[PDB]
Amino acid sequence: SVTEFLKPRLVDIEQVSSTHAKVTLEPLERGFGHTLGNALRRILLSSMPGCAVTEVEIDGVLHEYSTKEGVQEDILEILLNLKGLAVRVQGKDEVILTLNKSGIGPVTAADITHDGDVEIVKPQHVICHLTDENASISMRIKVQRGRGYVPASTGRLLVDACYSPVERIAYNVEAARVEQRTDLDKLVIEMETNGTIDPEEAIRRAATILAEQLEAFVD
Amino acid sequence: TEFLKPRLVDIEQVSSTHAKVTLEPLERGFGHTLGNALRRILLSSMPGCAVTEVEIDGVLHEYSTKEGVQEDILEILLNLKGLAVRVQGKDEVILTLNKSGIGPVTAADITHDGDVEIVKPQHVICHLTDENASISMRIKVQRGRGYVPASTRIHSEEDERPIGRLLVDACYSPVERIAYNVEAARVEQRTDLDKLVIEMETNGTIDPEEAIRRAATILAEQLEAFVDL
Amino acid sequence: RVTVQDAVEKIGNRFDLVLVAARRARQMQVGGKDPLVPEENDKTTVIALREIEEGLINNQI
Amino acid sequence: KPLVGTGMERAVAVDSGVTAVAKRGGVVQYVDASRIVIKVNEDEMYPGEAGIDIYNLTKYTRSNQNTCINQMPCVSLGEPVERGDVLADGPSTDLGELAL
Amino acid sequence: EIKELLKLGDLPTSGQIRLYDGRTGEQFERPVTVGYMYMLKLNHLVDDKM
Amino acid sequence: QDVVLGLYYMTRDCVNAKGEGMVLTGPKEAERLYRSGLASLHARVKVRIT
Amino acid sequence: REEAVVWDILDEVIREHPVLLNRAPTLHRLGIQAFEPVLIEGKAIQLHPLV
Repeated sequence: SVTEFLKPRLVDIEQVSSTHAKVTLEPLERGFGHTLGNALRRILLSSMPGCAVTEVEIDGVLHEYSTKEGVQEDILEILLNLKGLAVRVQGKDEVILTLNKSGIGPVTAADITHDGDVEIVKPQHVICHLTDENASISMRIKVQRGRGYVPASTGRLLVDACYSPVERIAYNVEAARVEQRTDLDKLVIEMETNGTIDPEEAIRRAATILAEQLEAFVD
Repeated sequence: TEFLKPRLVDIEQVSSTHAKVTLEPLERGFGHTLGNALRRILLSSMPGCAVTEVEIDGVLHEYSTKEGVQEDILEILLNLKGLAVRVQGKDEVILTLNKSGIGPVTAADITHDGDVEIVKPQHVICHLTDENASISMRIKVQRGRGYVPASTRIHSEEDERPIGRLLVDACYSPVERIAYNVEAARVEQRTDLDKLVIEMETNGTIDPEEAIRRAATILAEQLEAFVDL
Repeated sequence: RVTVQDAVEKIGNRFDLVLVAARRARQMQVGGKDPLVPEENDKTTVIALREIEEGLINNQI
Repeated sequence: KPLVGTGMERAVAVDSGVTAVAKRGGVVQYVDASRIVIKVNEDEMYPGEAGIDIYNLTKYTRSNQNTCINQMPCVSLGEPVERGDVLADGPSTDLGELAL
Repeated sequence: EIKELLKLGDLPTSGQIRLYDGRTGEQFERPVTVGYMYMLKLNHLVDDKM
Repeated sequence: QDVVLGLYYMTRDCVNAKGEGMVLTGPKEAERLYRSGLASLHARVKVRIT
Repeated sequence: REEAVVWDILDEVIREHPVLLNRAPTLHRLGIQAFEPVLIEGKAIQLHPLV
């Protein structure tokens, strides 16, 4: 007993989407449902590494303040919508991609100059809509490697970086029991993620990050 | 990817009971994440060592009284519940105690051993108050973890204990409060390296140089289920 | 599942839903029939309410 | 003890008669949480008497409402006491203050 | 005079203290009152009624 | 009463706040912004909504 | 004897058997209501806050 605390097994992957899953553990010792649920939360939401769009250069603009015509939604929205694009960068710190399109209709991330060195993991992401017989737009999009979520605090247009792929993570603890006690915790972790990584593996990455800290103490 | 990993660079046993320990350096957030995880683990899950039964020579139940002693037998049990000791490689031990003559009775009166070590000799069990007075008793100690109330314990023993034993509630967990704090420190000519300080108050049976590693171990193995998925 | 309103959409008198749910649950518990809905080892109480969801019960049956 | 009170506790606990109160002044001769016994001083003794006031305390006993009522000493051997000092706490008292 | 006593202790005279939640170590927003109320167990305890 | 206290507190606007005035693509990153402590809950913002 | 099986049986008996809770006095129909029970270690009846 004295050093053989109860260990969970995954009760389910409980998967409802490729984007979101409800990985549940049972039993955990009393109170550990927070001690791990939140600990992995704080890892997952803020200290997972990854790659994201970081800066934009649409043709001839000094500030997204300038609502250049030919596009339906103004540049403040194109700027955030380009933050919406999930991307994978292989082996590099920062990479610039180019995008252009022409003709009346939408623009999509599928229209980017796909290097193959970089994967746009969701091509069908609409970027904007075009609004004249002569409508075409061309831009450089910078993608960068980094960690967590970094706000707009630091012709280029700066934007917040979504390096962590976790769109949301949440967790609960709840009653679970065995044949003789009910003071034990279940843990439900729910998370939703941008498609760069599947969640039942993102958590295995995160559990590793946390485990690596302990490696200098564990006997 | 640039993660600096911690080492437990320093410790200060400020008292025979209280100590500080520091883990350094840490990245963003990990000062908080470990800072709270280890506090919550240290409070729940450090193993320790408690009195668990007491047999006193002439008493019959908790509510009685002994001639020539200043406490109801009950307040003797409330006193022994707080007594704390190390035991060396044992799941339990029995301590004999004897005293006679007027004055205090204190843990220093227990029949000492090499394999038991008491954190505070002056913790007081009762007073004797008559010239011929005595008490003799067999305090049984057990190892364990968390807290186990005697009412559930005897319901877990399932044989019928003899008349004239007393039972006490078990409170093994040896740490009474834990605090954590995070701050920046000089390493590599750079900022946002957290020196985590954890500082702790204990019953005196354990030293942080074990305790923080044991807590980290518990965490590290509980966490296996999330990488083994 | 618990709120029976979608069964009341089908038995538009709410009293008849108790008389019909009881009758059908008795055909299961007592009459020895078994459900046309997939059972999950629910009580007949719930099975009969889940038999209204398949849209295949009224007091003709 | 309540940490914040009104100073009426020093009266309710004594006048309610449930703390055992020193009938005459003297010195504590013996104590054992069942008896307390006081060597009364000759300035308040009656001349033919032994001169010794025992107080056999009531120990664990049912109240009319089934709560226990064990009195406990507050004195120490050889301690002086004066007429009307609390010798022994009642239920719900300590050092003679009310303490619910 | 309460403030004066709290100043004689080394205590915060606002009476309030910042607290953290032991489920996460997050700080609570704004301090909260902390101090030593007196509380009585009443004779209506539950196993006598269940 | 406590539920409505919480919802009142959650939905006020405080004219000074941490992270005030930025533009977000949805509630989920609103929550990431709150939970990481980057924006205060009653801070003013613009969001895309659906 | 309260043997180790009985709870796994109980948690099958009860598994969805509504139980009726009412205070007294019970002025109006909303004063008796039914709830699905879930088991508890203590001795109090855990009621839902809004109700």
